[PDB]
Amino acid sequence: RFSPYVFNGGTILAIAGEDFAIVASDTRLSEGFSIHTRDSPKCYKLTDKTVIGCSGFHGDCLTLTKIIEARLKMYKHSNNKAMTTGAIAAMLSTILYSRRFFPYYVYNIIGGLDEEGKGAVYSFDPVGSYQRDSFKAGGSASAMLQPLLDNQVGFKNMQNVEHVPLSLDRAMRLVKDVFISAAERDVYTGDALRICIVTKEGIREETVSLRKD
Amino acid sequence: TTIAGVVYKDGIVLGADTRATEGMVVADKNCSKIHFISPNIYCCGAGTAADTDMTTQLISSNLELHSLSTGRLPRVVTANRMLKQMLFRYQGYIGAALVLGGVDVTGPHLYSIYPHGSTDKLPYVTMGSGSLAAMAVFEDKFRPDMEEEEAKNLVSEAIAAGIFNDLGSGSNIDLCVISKNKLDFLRPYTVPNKKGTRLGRYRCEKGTTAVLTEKITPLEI
Amino acid sequence: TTIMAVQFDGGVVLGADSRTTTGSYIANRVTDKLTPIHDRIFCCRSGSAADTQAVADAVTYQLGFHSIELNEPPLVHTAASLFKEMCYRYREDLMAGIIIAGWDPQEGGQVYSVPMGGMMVRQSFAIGGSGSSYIYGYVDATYREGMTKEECLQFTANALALAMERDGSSGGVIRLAAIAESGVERQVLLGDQIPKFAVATLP
Amino acid sequence: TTIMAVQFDGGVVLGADSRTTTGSYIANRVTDKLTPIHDRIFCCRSGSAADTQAVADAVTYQLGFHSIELNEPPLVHTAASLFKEMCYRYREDLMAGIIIAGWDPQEGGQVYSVPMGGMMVRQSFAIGGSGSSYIYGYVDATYREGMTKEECLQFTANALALAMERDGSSGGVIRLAAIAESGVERQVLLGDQIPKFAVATL
Amino acid sequence: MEYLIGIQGPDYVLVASDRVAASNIVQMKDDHDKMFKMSEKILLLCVGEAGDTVQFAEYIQKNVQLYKMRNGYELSPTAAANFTRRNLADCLRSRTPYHVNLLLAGYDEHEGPALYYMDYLAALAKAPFAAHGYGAFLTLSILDRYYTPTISRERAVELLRKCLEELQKRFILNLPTFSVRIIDKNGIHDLDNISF
Amino acid sequence: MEYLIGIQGPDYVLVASDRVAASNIVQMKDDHDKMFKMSEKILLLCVGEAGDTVQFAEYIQKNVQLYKMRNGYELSPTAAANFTRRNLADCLRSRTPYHVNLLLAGYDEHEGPALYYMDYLAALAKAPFAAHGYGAFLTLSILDRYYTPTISRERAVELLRKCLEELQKRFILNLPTFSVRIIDKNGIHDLDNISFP
Amino acid sequence: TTTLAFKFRHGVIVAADSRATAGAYIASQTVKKVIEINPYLLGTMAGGAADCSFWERLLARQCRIYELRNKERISVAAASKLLANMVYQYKGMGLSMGTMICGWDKRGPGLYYVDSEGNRISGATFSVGSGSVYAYGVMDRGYSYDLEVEQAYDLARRAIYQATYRDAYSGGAVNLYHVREDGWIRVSSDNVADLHEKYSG
Amino acid sequence: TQNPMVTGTSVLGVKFEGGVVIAADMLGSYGSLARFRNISRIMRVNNSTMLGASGDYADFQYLKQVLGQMVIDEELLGDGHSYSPRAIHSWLTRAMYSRRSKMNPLWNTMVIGGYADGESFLGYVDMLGVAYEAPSLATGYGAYLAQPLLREVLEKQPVLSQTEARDLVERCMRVLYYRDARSYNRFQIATVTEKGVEIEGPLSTETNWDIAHMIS
Amino acid sequence: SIMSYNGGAVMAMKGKNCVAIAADRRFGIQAQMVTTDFQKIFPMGDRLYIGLAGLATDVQTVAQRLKFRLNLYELKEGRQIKPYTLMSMVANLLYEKRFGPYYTEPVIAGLDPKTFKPFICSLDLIGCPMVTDDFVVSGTCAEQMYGMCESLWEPNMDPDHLFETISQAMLNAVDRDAVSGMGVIVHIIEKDKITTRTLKARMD
Ligand SMILES: CC(C)C[C@@H](C=O)NC(=O)[C@H](CC(C)C)NC(=O)[C@H](CC(C)C)NC(=O)OCc1ccccc1
Ligand SMILES: CC(C)C[C@@H](C=O)NC(=O)[C@H](CC(C)C)NC(=O)[C@H](CC(C)C)NC(=O)OCc1ccccc1
Ligand SMILES: CC(C)C[C@@H](C=O)NC(=O)[C@H](CC(C)C)NC(=O)[C@H](CC(C)C)NC(=O)OCc1ccccc1
Ligand SMILES: CC(C)C[C@@H](C=O)NC(=O)[C@H](CC(C)C)NC(=O)[C@H](CC(C)C)NC(=O)OCc1ccccc1
Repeated sequence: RFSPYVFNGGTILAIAGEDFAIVASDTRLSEGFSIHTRDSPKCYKLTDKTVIGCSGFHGDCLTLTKIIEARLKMYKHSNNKAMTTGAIAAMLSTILYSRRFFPYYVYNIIGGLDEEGKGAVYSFDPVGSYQRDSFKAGGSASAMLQPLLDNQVGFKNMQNVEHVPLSLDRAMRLVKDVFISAAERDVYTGDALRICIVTKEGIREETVSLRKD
Repeated sequence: TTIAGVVYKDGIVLGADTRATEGMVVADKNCSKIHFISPNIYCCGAGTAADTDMTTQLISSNLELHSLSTGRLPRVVTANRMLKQMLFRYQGYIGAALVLGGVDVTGPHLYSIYPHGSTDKLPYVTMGSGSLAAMAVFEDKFRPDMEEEEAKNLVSEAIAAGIFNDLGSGSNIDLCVISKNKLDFLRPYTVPNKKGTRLGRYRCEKGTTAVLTEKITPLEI
Repeated sequence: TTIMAVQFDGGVVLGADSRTTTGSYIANRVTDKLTPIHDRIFCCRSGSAADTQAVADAVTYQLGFHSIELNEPPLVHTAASLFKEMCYRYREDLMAGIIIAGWDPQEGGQVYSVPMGGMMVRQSFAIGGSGSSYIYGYVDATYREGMTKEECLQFTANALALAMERDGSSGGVIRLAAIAESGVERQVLLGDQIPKFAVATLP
Repeated sequence: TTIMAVQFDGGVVLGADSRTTTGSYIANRVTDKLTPIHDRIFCCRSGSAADTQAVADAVTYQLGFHSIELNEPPLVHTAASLFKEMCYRYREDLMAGIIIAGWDPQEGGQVYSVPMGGMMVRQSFAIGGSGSSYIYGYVDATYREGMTKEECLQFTANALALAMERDGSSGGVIRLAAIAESGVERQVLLGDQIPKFAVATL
Repeated sequence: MEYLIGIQGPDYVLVASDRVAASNIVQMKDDHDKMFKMSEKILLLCVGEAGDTVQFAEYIQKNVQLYKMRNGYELSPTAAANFTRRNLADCLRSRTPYHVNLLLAGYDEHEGPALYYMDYLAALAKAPFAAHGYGAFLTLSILDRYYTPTISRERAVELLRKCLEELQKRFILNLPTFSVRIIDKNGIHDLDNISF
Repeated sequence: MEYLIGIQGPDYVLVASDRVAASNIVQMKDDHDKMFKMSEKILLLCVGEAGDTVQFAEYIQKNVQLYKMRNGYELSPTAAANFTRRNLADCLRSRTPYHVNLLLAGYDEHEGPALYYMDYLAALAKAPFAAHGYGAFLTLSILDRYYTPTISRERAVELLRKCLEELQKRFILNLPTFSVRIIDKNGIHDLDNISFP
Repeated sequence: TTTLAFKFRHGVIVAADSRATAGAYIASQTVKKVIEINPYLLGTMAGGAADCSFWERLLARQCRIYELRNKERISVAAASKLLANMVYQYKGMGLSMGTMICGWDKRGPGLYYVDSEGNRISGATFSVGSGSVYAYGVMDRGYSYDLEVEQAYDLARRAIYQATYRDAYSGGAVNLYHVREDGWIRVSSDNVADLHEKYSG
Repeated sequence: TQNPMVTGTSVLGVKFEGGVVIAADMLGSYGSLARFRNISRIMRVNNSTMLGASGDYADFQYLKQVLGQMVIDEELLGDGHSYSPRAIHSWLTRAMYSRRSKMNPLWNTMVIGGYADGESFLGYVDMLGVAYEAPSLATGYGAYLAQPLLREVLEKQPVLSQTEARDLVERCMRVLYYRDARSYNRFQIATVTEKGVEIEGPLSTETNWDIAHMIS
Repeated sequence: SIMSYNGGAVMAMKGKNCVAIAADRRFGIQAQMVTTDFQKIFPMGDRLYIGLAGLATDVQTVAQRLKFRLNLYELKEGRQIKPYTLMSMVANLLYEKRFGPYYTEPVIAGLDPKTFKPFICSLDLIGCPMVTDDFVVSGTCAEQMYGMCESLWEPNMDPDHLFETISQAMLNAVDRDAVSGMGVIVHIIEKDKITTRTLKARMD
């Protein structure tokens, strides 16, 4: 009769560095074989030091983001402090699990600076399980995006390679290049890439353009 | 897949996108969906790709044998009757949606053939996932007896609407212009979208990959 | 799809709409549902487009061989009987409903309706397809015996117009053909020509 | 079941067939599908008999209390609005399509059709039920603005008669009611009285 | 799958249970005890769906132990069986139904030895001997052929061994060791496990 | 449910099979032999659906025997495995498909010992050691841990006994007796059955 | 997922693989499948990652409240029963959780297996997960109560490695924890790739 | 509404400098049948915003009743505050998602167009609760047919005049009439500008059937 | 899916005058690895090779059936098959079973017999032939391979560079697929010589 879920597409990537956290997403919202809009960013700025990326059913994403924003205000009033990136991750795991019987269809990657100031990337399954990872990719193109990050940021399967700490310039170049490659082979990924960089000074958003085909 | 065709004053213009998709992944970025049925007749193919290639190739071979026997240029109706009759017996199991356009002694003719074997002869036809998007361009801007250049522009716009507004269609626009005196197969007629430059070059160096065993067998030339 | 045939003295008038739809999308807005099986015999096609076109082509070939062999103009009943035989034999396989109307020297204008299931009936007026249900009352009340060729042409157009307005599947242009000893005259009615009935006006 | 209501200047004409059928068995061959919600407001009922009877009984109780409290004749729109709320609220639990036709002093004779699903629309003429599909073309072609009550009675009778012949579910006697400021007059047409259209031959 | 057997002699009730707890294809434990000591003279043997057996049996054990604390006297074996049957029957039509097949063995000073058989459908039957599990089909006949109302406790152990020996030779499942206990006027007495 | 294992060493193939035949909850036979001798130096061990196992193996056995009679020389183990794979795969899409898991063991004088694993779907893989049935899941890990390509025939029996001992300890099903045979230059040799009781 | 635990003379050894897989995609190779409920108690996670994580974290919260309320640490038997009771309430609702609660308490070294089905059992040796069958055989063949600590550590590493080689859903690194009377100690985290070179060499 | 009954077809929205225009056909269809042909599928929520819905008409009538009541209540307060087009859009997304979560969806797809604070707003709300804002929007078959035409013109000229937007809507409405089976010739165009919301009806589209003679 | 039952990954890349084909070596019934030495790449014409991924039975059957046809073609024609012709022959074999298909997706890497021009091609289960100027990937880890190849591939790569690029893409992509892996074998096809190398891969 009626199906409660739809796949709106989209891919989200988060990369963590010693002084920076990069959360990036495509701007294409799609239903079936059609594009609803080419300007929907899937990256949302939860706090000064944190950004969340959401991909999956759009209705769940909008509901989850509004609930997370509301919960952040409630915590700030009670604890008189902003929620930390790790605390946001633990709260999100509980909220996602609360709907275990009727799951929120969203893949969430939380990227932000930690209390020490190092970049933290936390990746969540739809039901709620989360793990801290140096780099993670989510959404329709997660399968295409991740192996390149493992090879380049990870230096996996590479011998006689100097391991050099990731730099913002290299990380930006990698985020843009993996997304152009995904646009070539993913129908739901394309139009534009929004890159939000979390640094001690603040969060800065940059937009690059992917294929409109 | 967006495949479309129009009949201009002196002939037929047939257009198609070059994107073949397996699941949601793009399998091919340069697929020729316009096939040769005969020197004067060409068919645009949408639906299961293997079914479309085989259906056009069998009909093209049958027309070639028929043309050698007749000693005359093939007529488009013969291709439509052969294509419709073959598709009907398969009962829609062979999923080939085909736009067949050609110019014969009788004149310029365009037909749309469906997998169940239904055929419609029309001035302009669109087939595939982006067919509705292409039809909207054709309804909005189609005039009978259009000139060849105007026809090429309109069919390209219809194919482009499918590429941009349909996830299934994409990559490039290929146009075949068929007229009594001239046939032009233009591939790619236009390249609407291209991949961005690679900002950082991985350039994996020699010795990066560890090899457990190596065997070199010389081949004499 | 609305298809209608009305018999007049010495002739038959055949009418149909022009819409072919896959779901709620119109693939063809100008489809011809009247097919010439022979010189003075035509069929209106309803149901699957592929099934109707295939059956019509087979009957045209069979009736053509039959006429050449007998060296005589074909009979409308013979054309209807060939359609009934194919339709009944493959009734499960084919979703096709056809109305066969034509002129024979022996029986003049005859309209035969072969509904799905391959049954053949000769009727003074025959209507078929999705829109037929909406016009059943209009056809019964309006039809008057002794209608002239012009009166039958008006009757068929007015009925098809009503069905096309109330039916999603029926639509586009009204195609009309009149068959008599002289020959077949075909007309297309579109836009202003299509009969217009006032809509209710209570905002 | 075929139910038809037409609005003439100064009032409304209501009509219905008399057949209630369980499967191919006609459980009641003389049923009254036209029922009085109030003195000048009536409802034509189509769909499940139990659902139509239950909603009609509840709305008559609801409308009557409202009229007594307001000390005013009830508006035809209010009867339709009360019917619309019941059908929309229980659209999953009910299979009832109804027509509300009545006369009120403020807006005159009015016909409101509440189709299944709880939509409410005001129509100059309304036809409902399985028999309605057969007469849709006739009602559109025959209807003329400015029809008198007598013309409206004939129009409703002719349309119901055509639907009854075509529909197996529809049939039986034709029940016609005319509502105006003067009052409600109900007539039943049976046998030869029912309008006859010649059958085709040869 | 899991095997339970009981033999009621003139002055005693002898009960044996397979000691294997198993996952889908692998035996997780070979020392499992499926016998729950409800009271000094009452043993409940429970087999059935995972989880349901431990939860239901423990609930009955706690209630029987509560009766002793509250009244200072133990429930009769007949009363304990009836309390179990009522609880299982109430759960049968409840949203939570326990799939438990049980044997209750007990000694009452007034009524002597008693053995009760209850299926998942909570039908209670007093029996001279009864068994549960797929192996019960193979062993019920051996008990039927050699059981005598006046059988001695030593002979009953021999008869039980014959049924266990039959399971090893014909049963498809591996049930290497069995837990043997005897209930008497003196009380429940553990007996050496029969092992193969 | 039925168990087959093959261990291959430098000059020999050691094969063992469960000896139990069972219907429903009862083991009807404890002496069943699942090993069919295709030729003097080839054994095919078959586990699978009832009837299908005997029909497929007997047909392959008789065809292999016909090759010796018609040509005067027996097939190589590799040729026999390829002949079984072709026949099973041909029957897979046919109206009657055989649900048979087969292990083929043989010694060829020219190419030495061979062990072949074939699934019901008909995939043939040459393996140093292989097992079939639910028992394989517990047994294969022991073989991977203790198998060396140069293992002696005496050590191979020690490995086989360890694998079967685990089955007694962890397998839910009772498989008391296992038939053991070896193939070498001399030919197929029966070895004493390993019975845990 | 392969997780194994055995009780020996010097304590309880808990071992685990590090692979989390969505379908055939290997989403994670660094997952920690052993949760530290308290300085003396550990919990093993197998089955759905979220189900085990939420329920074991809930048990950890209950265990801390027990310690604060009663001023004494929870027993391994009590913690195992508490997890069994909570999962049982949701029985038949699709939770998939296989867990081993391993700890040292007043009674001594303790190992219990708790399942979403509701099984709660205590044994010297237990293995849970897709690769449990492979781990069980290697562990069973080389396991002895008198094994020395170094010999015990090797058995746990070998059993996880052989299980990873055979099982697609098992892989990553072998996380080793040893429960001792003083408390649990993390022992070693070894990639199966590094282990493969050592064992094969 | 597990099963829809009388339903409406595509609703088209285009944003122009100084306002938004939404167009809808005036027909509600029970399956194939064109049961009610004079119904209005466009509603004026307040002077700032207007709403158009495609899907069950009964659900739309309930939502119009709830939305109309809310606007009447705020007007009574006289605070000087008003519901902005975005606020009405956010309320609709919350309402649609809540009904979807209860597995009782309102079977409607709605376009919200409003002009407030000198900025034009066009929004889309689905039965599932999927919601977004775009320069041009179309529902049902409009997304497949009209949206490609609207998007192409918008890319060539990002900012459109009111006359250009009115022409684009009429051309797209003609395409739907030609290729949508459930479409109807009579249609209404609603415009929201600084002055307010104006609904124009019943407009009709001239259609060309010349291709009928062309086929041979 | 039926394809995921036995698993498998095959890919081919094109170099300046060389082609390379690589495949995972794991044979598994489902979650269990039966063998790590399975062959998915089969020599067809000395400088022409076909890699087949899918059901292991189908991979073996199509290779055996294709060789039967190719061996007959070479004997009757008197010439080694051209790489394009092999694609046409395999497509005909797959289409013959269109209604009940062999569950294998073939990738062909070869050098033209006379010109020595690089050729790479991929086909679907029902015989659709796709020819590419860069790389063709088939298997359970196809999306992962496409991502690695699109970023790593560069035009006119020398044979040593082609080997490094195909290896890095295959190793990292099989790392992200549970049912593919247990070693990778890479063949570099050059007119002068064939270099076959087995890479060091994680076994898990
Ligand atoms: C125009 C054709 C050349 C292909 C075109 C369709 O219009 N685009 C496509 O994406 C086709 C058609 C499909 C959507 C029905 N989709 C596909 O998935 C492929 C195309 C690759 C082989 C290159 N066609 C195909 O037959 O492979 C998948 C498949 C396998 C078995 C049965 C049916 C379909
Ligand atoms: C003269 C008439 C018989 C032609 C016309 C009028 O009825 N045909 C029709 O209206 C019928 C409608 C009916 C099947 C409910 N439509 C048709 O027969 C077919 C629809 C297909 C789904 C089989 N029309 C059509 O254009 O088919 C295109 C197609 C064919 C196969 C797959 C997908 C799409
Ligand atoms: C008074 C009229 C509103 C009744 C008229 C309307 O069409 N006929 C009906 O309502 C139904 C048929 C209808 C469901 C299509 N006809 C009937 O004869 C009966 C009522 C008799 C049992 C007393 N309705 C009926 O279907 O049986 C009762 C029932 C009701 C709902 C579900 C299943 C069974
Ligand atoms: C933390 C441990 C308890 C996880 C451990 C236990 O088995 N290892 C595992 O492999 C478990 C078992 C699962 C395949 C049934 N894996 C998992 O739980 C993985 C979690 C990843 C998506 C992050 N699968 C899962 O939870 O599904 C969530 C999901 C739902 C829809 C789409 C994609 C992913």
